[PDB]
Amino acid sequence: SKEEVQSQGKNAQKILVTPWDYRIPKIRISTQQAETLQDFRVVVRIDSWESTSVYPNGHFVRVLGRIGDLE
RNA sequence: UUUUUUUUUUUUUUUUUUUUUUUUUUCUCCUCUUUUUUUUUUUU
Repeated sequence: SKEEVQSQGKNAQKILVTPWDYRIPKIRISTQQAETLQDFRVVVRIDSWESTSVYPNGHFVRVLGRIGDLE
């Protein structure tokens, strides 16, 4: 959310993403569009679980629809 | 009743060349609560 992105900097490489089912951990991905996609669902995948992190790493895949409209 | 003389617009043209997007950082990060997980069935 915004008040916790304006504090990430403005070139915040690393970012944390919240999944949609409670069964899945949170994922560490690196993007540079976080301050203009705070009203959309997105999609990611997974390449490698690393042990120097408590979470698994990822990377963005494609955009999805908008939060609020049935589509 | 007033003669004679005092040059002018730099000369030159017939020289070879075998490279190539970019370029250089920013750390670790507490996801709150009825559950085992329901399940046949038929009309698309």
